[PDB]
Amino acid sequence: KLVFNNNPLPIQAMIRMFNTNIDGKKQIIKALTTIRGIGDRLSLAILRRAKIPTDKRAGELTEDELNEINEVILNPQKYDIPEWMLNHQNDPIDGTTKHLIGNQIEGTIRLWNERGKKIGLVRAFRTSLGLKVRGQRTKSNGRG
Amino acid sequence: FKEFSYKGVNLETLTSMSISEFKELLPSKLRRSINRGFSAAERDFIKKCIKARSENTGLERPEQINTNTRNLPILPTMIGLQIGVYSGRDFMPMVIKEEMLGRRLRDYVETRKLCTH
Amino acid sequence: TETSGDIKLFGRYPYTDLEVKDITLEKYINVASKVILPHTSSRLNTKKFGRTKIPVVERFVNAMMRKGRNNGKKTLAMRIVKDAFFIIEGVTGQNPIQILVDAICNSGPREDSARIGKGGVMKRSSVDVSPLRRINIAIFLLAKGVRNSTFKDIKMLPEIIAEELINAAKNTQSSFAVKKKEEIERIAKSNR
Amino acid sequence: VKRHERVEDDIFNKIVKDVKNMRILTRTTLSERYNLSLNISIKLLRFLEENQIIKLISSHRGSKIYAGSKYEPLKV
Amino acid sequence: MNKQMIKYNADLETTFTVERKDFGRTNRRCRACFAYNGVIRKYDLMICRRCFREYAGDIGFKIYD
Amino acid sequence: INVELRLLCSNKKLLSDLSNRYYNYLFQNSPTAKKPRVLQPFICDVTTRKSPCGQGTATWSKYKMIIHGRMFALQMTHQMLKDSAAFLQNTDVEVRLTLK
Amino acid sequence: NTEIFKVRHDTFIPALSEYLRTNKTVVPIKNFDIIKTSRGKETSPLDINWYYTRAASIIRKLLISKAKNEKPLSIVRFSSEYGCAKDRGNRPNKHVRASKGIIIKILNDLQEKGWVEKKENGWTLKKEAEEVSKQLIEKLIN
RNA sequence: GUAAAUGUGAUCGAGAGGGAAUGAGCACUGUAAUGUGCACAGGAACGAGGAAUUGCUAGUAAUCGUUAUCUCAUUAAGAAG
Ligand SMILES: [K+]
Ligand SMILES: [Mg+2]
Ligand SMILES: [Mg+2]
Ligand SMILES: [Mg+2]
Ligand SMILES: [Zn+2]
Repeated sequence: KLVFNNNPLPIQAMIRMFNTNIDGKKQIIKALTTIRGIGDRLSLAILRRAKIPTDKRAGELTEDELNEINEVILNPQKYDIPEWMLNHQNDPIDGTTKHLIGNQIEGTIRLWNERGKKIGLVRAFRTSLGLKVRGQRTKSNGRG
Repeated sequence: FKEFSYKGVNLETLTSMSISEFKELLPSKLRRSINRGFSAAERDFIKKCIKARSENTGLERPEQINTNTRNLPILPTMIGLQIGVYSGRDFMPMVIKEEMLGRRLRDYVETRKLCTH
Repeated sequence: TETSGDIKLFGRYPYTDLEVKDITLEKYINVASKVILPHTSSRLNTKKFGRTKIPVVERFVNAMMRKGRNNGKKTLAMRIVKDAFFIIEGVTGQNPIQILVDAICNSGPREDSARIGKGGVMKRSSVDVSPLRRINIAIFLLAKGVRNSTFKDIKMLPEIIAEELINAAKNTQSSFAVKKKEEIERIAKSNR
Repeated sequence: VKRHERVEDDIFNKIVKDVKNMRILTRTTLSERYNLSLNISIKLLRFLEENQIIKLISSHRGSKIYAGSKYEPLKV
Repeated sequence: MNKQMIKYNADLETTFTVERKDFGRTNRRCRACFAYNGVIRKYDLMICRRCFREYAGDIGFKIYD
Repeated sequence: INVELRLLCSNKKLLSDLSNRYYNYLFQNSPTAKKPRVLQPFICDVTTRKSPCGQGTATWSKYKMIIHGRMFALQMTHQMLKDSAAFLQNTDVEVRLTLK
Repeated sequence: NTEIFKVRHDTFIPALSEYLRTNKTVVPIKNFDIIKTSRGKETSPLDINWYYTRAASIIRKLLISKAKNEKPLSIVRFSSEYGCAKDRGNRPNKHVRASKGIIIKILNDLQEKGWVEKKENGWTLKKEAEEVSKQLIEKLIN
């Protein structure tokens, strides 16, 4: 009898990367947009340096494929992803550039805003009260 | 505990750098202001700061320096000084602490009182 | 390319031996005018019964350029109906054109409700529809049924066109257009 | 229940038996009769049209229509 | 007039001169009435929309259509 | 030999009269005479609100000034150019010359 | 004769693309796998070989320009040809040009292979680039 | 900065629709950024709108872009074409 020979592999329901859960049925691109700090654009960048076919689903990936992606997230600058692609450029505290993942984002924004408030930076005071800081008009819109 | 740092540089080195060198650290819009050269007003303000840091000794505070140079970025030469910035009505006093580097003097003073209905 | 013969609709369909099969409708349904593609710019709208001389499948594609966002997209409408005719010709086994004709015949309500009272309060009553209005409403209902059916459903739009038109031609309860024709006629009778 | 991302052997077997005697068939039928997603109704349908089990009758833009063993067209 | 300003470099010792560009309302006053608002600048007129309509027929403009 | 004479004018009746007068002069000398070429008119325009304040329905007016023009290209000897140029004065029409 | 018009564009652009890649006549820009073609585009191209489809379509623009005897093509002209409608949030969409850097690199690659000659007011074809196209078409239509 | 809807092929599959508040940056105009452009992150309401209410009869309505038009150093989600 004939056989299909074009079927996906036996698939797992969901998997863990980053203290984050990824739906195994979801195709790798929109699936890596679950981890904070991996947007659409950067998700495609990582996958083509780890060299994984974009059309596989997240639950088909081996441990090996998940290590390849895990390695590229901890150190993008090793696999020729240039610094203008990354979250945190010319860090005031370190001089360096780095890519913040998961809960590091909120923690870094907090420690930053808190420092400005300790010394009375007007920009940090407004964000704490729920006000706007990019010059937007606050009379007509943005109520409640 | 570690020394204060701005974009990689220690306060010891930073307080010794020329304005020309410090310019390689600052944000883009602040760099463009230093590239386009200082006004005659700004030069007097800066020369007074350099004089003051030199002149002051012991435990007594130096006198306040007043300015209407609102857009000037803060420089490592006016650290520890008391400076009055014009608010459109009065010279609002402040002390220039290390953490203010990379910002303009207008960023630390309100020209408009906060509203509570 | 495909043919060097006589004019057929989409270069595929016979364009002959067509019967209306309701004498009340005869003069108002153009299945004469041989056209290769359901598109014409013929400027008949500026006339007294000129919108009754436009060919049948033309009137039927115009009905699709709706829901606001699709205004003016007449190529898209032709693409859609082309496919529907393939589905229907297959399913039914007869010229898609006779399915379309019979859909119209069944789907027009014959009696309607209207205000008659002039010299006082306006009291509703039954009234009898003209040939022309009867067919105008048939197209309207067939279109409205299709549009709303497809909105947030996984099925393809050309397929929904084939579902409705077969059923309508066969006068089945299954058609949205046929049901609503029953409703209008029942209310008309209630106010008789 | 949600849709599926495989055509397992026993669904595959019975689809071959079901595709004969059907007339026009389309992406939706495989995905609304059986439990397959649109992304696996395309791949199976394309496979059967290489195997000569079905035949394609339209492919205009993305709108794509097929026929099975008891199709028969009009005649002049 | 093209006014000039002195500016000091980062050394606060060397000086250079830069020119102020003529822009904004300050030099585009209405040639009939000195107004700063509603000045038509096209075809090298420099006349306000109020003054234009009383003089238009003397200049040679007409409403054809 | 050749001359091209541009008659330029922001009044139509004048340009029509002066060109008819010059055409008559050409045909009276008979050097194989011809009509002028009617040029694309230059049209400068301004659009402004009618009211001197904000009140009322905003009503707008378009003023346009039309500079008509006519070209004669012609064959003459240098004396006839020098002598005929006495015709080209005391006109509201502006007159310009080209030569090769 | 104007030999190019005898075949369909969606068969010609894919056809030449293979002849380019199998001879490496054009070399990808650094980071071609993650760069976008314009600031108007939403994401980088779906085909990894997009750089070669650009090279294949650039020589087509030049063949038809030569066929109609137009003035030579400039870097600005090509940038407006490949342009698109940029998305701007809460504002109408607006027409924006393609990025020049890709186009400059392709034209400099083609110069080194002797396929494109720089004129004072634009770029132009050369005999080898014409004859490659000629010999392709003569098989492709048959 | 010299159209866009649009035409063919692929793709995606029922919040991969949507881009609001916000982060550290990279440039431009300017006497001065507070204004504008760009890249990366982030991802709010909204699943077709109560009582009411506004235009429009044919190359019209609605859709789609564009202004060597006006404002204009730099700024259009405005008018006038
Ligand atoms: K509002
Ligand atoms: Mg969008
Ligand atoms: Mg989106
Ligand atoms: Mg206004
Ligand atoms: Zn005036």
